[PDB]
Amino acid sequence: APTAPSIDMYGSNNLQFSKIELAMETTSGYNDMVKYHELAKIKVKFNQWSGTSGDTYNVYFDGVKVATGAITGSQTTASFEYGQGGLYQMEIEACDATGCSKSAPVEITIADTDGSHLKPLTMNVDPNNKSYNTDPSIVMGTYFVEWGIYGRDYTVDNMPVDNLTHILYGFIPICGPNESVKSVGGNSFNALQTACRGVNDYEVVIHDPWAAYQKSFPQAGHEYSTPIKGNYAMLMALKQRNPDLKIIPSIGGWTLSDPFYDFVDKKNRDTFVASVKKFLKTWKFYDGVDIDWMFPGGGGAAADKGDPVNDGPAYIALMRELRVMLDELEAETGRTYELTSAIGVGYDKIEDVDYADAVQYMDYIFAMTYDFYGGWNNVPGHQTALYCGSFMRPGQCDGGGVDENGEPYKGPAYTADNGIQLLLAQGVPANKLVLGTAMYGRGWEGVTPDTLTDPNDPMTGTATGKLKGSTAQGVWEDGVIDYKGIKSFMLGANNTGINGFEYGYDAQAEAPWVWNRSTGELITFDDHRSVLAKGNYAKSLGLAGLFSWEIDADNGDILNAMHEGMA
Ligand SMILES: CC(=O)N[C@@H]1[C@@H](O)[C@H](O[C@@H]2O[C@H](CO)[C@@H](O[C@@H]3O[C@H](CO)[C@@H](O[C@@H]4O[C@H](CO)[C@@H](O[C@@H]5O[C@H](CO)[C@@H](O[C@@H]6O[C@H](CO)[C@@H](O)[C@H](O)[C@H]6NC(C)=O)[C@H](O)[C@H]5NC(C)=O)[C@H](O)[C@H]4NC(C)=O)[C@H](O)[C@H]3NC(C)=O)[C@H](O)[C@H]2NC(C)=O)[C@@H](CO)O[C@H]1O
Repeated sequence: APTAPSIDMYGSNNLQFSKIELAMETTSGYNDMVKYHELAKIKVKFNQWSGTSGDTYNVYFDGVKVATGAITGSQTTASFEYGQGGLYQMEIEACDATGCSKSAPVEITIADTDGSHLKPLTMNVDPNNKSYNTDPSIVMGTYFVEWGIYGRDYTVDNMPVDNLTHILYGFIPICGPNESVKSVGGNSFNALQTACRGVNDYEVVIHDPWAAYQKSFPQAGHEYSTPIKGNYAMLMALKQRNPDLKIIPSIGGWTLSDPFYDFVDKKNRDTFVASVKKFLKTWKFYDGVDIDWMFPGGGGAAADKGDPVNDGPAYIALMRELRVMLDELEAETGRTYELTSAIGVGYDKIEDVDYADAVQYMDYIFAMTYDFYGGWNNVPGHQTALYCGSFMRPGQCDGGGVDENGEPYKGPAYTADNGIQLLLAQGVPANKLVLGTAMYGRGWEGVTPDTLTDPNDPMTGTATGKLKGSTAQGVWEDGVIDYKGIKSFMLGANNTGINGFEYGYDAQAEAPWVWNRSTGELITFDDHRSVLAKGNYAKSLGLAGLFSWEIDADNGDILNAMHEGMA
């Protein structure tokens, strides 16, 4: 019977260990900042200053032996490796020929990126978000944006998680050609160059490591010694609260799509696919991958890129190859991984891909049924309408008609139904299509009554420019405004219209607007009525469900209407 081991807390790093090393006080290349280990190196020191020390020690985690070795004096260091994250009751046992003596149990922490070491996240959700009993098989998705923690002041704990099945995290960049990033400003290109130092072209990185894993959030109990912080640690804690929730990294987006055009070369796809596998092993809270390429065939941020012959086949091959890779992860982990993509729904984007071929490898297509009209020009229209609006010309809807100059339309009008129908026409199953809802408006100014051909329809007018305003009103970029801003500053309590704005609805299109006759300010968006129509439409067609961009811009009204529409 030797003296029972006494744990040296200071010599054992306060029993805090981690499978991941993350730089917290510096910024450099991704591979320099992030180091993942399949096995955590555990080092525990114990003391036996009185009595006999014995010959042998045994280390137990919840009664199960994880280590053993020799005792050669009053003080002993137990060094071993362990690969499962979590919290364990550790006891250390000292043995000789006459018996064994155990230490009192103490908790050891082994951090991993599945959040297994973390307590479920405490939520701080706007109570305007209601509770629903929506069928869990129905997709209810949204995008959470990395940069939303700054000016937008929208954090992971703000998300109405119980009203979501899928959280898509925007955006993960790909190292390589990224000239489109420069349009963002705010030093975004430089930040990407820094992340990509020591990273091969066509491999993924984290754009903003401060937001991702460095920033200390007090609502998540982050402190100096916390091995993982930022959005990622909060998403890990969220997975602990909501284990059935799917959190998926979205690769690309409008400004980060440039590298995709080089996927015509399989070697570049190979590099990318391998990088994603590494990324999903490193960040275990993620449940698959979302590919947001805008767009195969061109028409995206980079005017000089797009290959209508080869992009579609590359996209299909990418999905096939990603699915093979995800199958490997499934075999290695016993988990189920999802493969998704957000796609343009303009006829001229859909036609460049055989989605029937692509979708056989995929769980969901997030149909981006918004941005049909906007401040990029001075032509008003419904940005996210289900159907063709009253403002449209004879035969414009189907595309068989003629425009103002007598020129034929080149394809069906930009509407949600036109896009969905085109996808179904390719042979895409309805139950893999997710319909897009807008949590923001697009807007113009100078659409004054004198510009209108139909005096009661501002969609028949002409603009002088983009909607302007302050970030207080949800205008983060000219021509774009948060739904919650529209509600607070244009709609008011009961859609009455405030501050010079009147409310209108196109029952043919299923699309709302607000219009200020004096300023000519006009905003197209989704509201309770239009979202109800989208939900009713989705269940009628047997679609997979609904998704939205972006949750920080909602006040609860849009996601509520999403659930009520699917009820
Ligand atoms: C039918 C048809 O074909 N119509 C065409 C139409 O499609 C075209 O318009 C484009 O449509 C597509 C959809 O098909 C849009 O792309 C998708 O939809 C959403 C919403 O539109 C996209 O969301 C944008 O995402 C970008 C990133 O890609 C966001 O950019 C961010 O901007 C903010 C500033 O607001 C930056 O914040 C700064 O961040 C730094 C830190 O980095 C911080 O320090 C600063 O404080 C902070 N500043 C501020 C002011 O907050 C941020 O860095 C940056 N992020 C990045 C990574 O670049 C942008 O805000 C989002 N816009 C809106 C609106 O929310 C999304 O990319 C994409 N979704 C998916 C799922 O992929 C596309 O946006 C749209 N383009 C345009 C130009 O509007 C049009 C025009 O070509 O043609 C029609 O024919």
